[PDB]
Amino acid sequence: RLVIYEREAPEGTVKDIKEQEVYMGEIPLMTDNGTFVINGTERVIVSQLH
Amino acid sequence: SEIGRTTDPVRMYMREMGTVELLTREGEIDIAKRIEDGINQVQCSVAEYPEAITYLLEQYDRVEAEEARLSDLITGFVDIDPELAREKFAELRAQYVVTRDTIKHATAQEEILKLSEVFKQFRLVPKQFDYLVNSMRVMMDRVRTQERLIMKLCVEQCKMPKKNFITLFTGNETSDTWFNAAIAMNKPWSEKLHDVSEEVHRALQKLQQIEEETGLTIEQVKDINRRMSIGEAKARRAKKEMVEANLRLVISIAKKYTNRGLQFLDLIQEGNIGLMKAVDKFEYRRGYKFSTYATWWIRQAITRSIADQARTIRIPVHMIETINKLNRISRQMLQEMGREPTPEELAERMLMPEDKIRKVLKIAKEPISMETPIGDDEDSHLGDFIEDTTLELPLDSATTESLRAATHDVLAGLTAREAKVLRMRFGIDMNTDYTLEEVGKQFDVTRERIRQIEAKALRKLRHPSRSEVLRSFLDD
Amino acid sequence: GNRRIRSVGEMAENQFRVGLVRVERAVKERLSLGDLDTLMPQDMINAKPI
Amino acid sequence: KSDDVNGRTKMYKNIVDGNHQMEPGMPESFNVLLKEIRSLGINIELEDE
Amino acid sequence: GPEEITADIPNVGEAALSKLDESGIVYIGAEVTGGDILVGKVTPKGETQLTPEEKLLRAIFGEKASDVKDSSLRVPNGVSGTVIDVQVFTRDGVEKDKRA
DNA sequence: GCCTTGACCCTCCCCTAAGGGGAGGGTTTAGATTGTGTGCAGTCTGACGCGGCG
Repeated sequence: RLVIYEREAPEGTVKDIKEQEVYMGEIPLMTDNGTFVINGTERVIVSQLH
Repeated sequence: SEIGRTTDPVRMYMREMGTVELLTREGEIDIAKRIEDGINQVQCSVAEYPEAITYLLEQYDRVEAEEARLSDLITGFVDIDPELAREKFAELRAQYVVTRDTIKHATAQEEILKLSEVFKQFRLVPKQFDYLVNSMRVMMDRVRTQERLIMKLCVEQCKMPKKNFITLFTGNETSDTWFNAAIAMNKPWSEKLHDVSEEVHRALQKLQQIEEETGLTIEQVKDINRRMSIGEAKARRAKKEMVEANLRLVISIAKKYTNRGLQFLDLIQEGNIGLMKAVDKFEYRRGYKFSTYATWWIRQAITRSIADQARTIRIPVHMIETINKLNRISRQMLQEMGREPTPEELAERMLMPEDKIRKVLKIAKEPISMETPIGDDEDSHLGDFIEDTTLELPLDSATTESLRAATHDVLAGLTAREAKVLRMRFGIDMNTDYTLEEVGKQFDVTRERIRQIEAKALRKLRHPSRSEVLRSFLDD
Repeated sequence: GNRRIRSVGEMAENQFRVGLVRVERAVKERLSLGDLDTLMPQDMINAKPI
Repeated sequence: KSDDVNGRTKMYKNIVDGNHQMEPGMPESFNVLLKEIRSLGINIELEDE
Repeated sequence: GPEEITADIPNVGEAALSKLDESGIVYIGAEVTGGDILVGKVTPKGETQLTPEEKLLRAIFGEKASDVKDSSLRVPNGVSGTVIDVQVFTRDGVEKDKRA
């Protein structure tokens, strides 16, 4: 939601809101067994002991 | 003091760059006024030499019949349409001609100065004014180089006093009247150069043309040129103060280009070159701020240097712009479709054919380092997997040697003439192969007889008696 | 008790937040420009860094 | 066996001719080394006396 | 020029193209061994720059030089298996062969 | 058989008229904008050269 406040008010109320759906990226989905298919091959994201 | 504390040249540059404070709207104006007064002083010092004004009026009468246009000769007037220039050129010609005849000597300093101040009115295009000042530099530097070849030979002879060799050399300008006074001391040094007293003539008698080609005295020319030097050092010191005050603007613009192939100081230096161009081109009489005009030149220089030197394999600016346009069209089509577009539809939103866009997509890729770790290891790199494909296989070399041996064998089993024309027709154990006419002329025989000989020798070699060794060197 | 497990759903979230700040700098840069009354939010969002 | 470029094809041809003799030259990586030390400001040189 | 998947390969007999279909790709179920051509492919080349000895060799026996070189996919040596699957991925604008 | 001879023949390169198409290069562009911006690191152990105190 791109919300536009006008210039001079003690409140800074809205002129308008332009609300819409943007596409930001694809998220690799995990399969039923805990793997990811990334560039065709199944991969495992190993947990980290830090 | 922070001197000696860091290694970063970015920090050193920012540190020495921040010691110059920003200018106000009024500071830019009087720095620009200092620049224009320096250039005006250079021009009013040029006006003392007449042939520059003669060349300029030559240019104007060339504009009269349109060998050129005065839009390329003058950018405007200060107290471009071609009617006011007629008035100013006429009043300047009426000044030059009324100065030409009045030569005396105190009266000669009224008309030259009023012509200087009335020639001040012309604010020329940079090309003509630069031509005039460089012409005067060439005149004065050839006059000056014979002036110091006069002393070059005097050092060629012996020990060189010239503390008082200058005493009456000033003003005579026609003859050796100053030269005779040197032997009048009769110290041994005053001997030497005097037996070169004849060889010196064509130097100071080449003055015989130039003092008749310039009209004014030697120090008059030298001192209007030193006034030109003072004016251009004033205009150059004022340009340096406008560049040094606006380097923060360059960093401000350059921080938006930081990861497109060039490093931050590379971008800053290219933008600094653009800023120096902007200082050269800025006009304060337009009422705009220096930032408004200078941003154009700074951005131009930075984007041009990114197109020039950001890539290993340089792409030209037209293809760089096609790649940039393709990239933002791909961004729009990826946002509006949630999916990376294919070259087919990427060629329908663009105006371009699909086979053009396919090669544009194949054209924009940066080389991989051969120190790239393969396996993300540190023991094997990409350069370890790349093969020399120009190497001949040792079985191919051994096949080549065996084939040389086999053709040597079969050519030994022919007549000496036929084997010679067959080793000459092809390049066998020669550095070049020959044509029928060359083989024939070397034999003093025709082309067609040599053709017959080599065709017959080939038919002989076609027989399986002579062919089974060579047929082994062929494949399916 | 001093060493902690960080798994795919947390490492992926950290990298997504990295991409989100990489797009946040460009969105803050675009909003500072005066093109502000005719643009939709999907014109200032770049899906490629994320 | 590895880097002598002219010597390894000669060795192949010598093996094929039944002559088990090598004519060894300079390894090519030593020439690469010499050219890389000279690409520093350093004059490294074989004293050919 | 473009490389071409084809069964028409230079310097390769009819015996080595026995288990390739008309598109130059091996049949499914073919028992292959090391060196067998799986997908026949030729790369266009040029400027062969014949040595004078092999130039005479081709002058005697009149055999033309190939404008293409055999760039085929072969079974790795020592590997002997059965072709159980063949997938052909063709670009848009390229015409699919009979096998695809 | 060796050697000419006149007639043919090949490819390859450049030319046609009136520009089309494109590549690759220059140039300016005037509201005003004036200091970057990232990390990352759980090595240890020698060993050398140096500011700084005594």
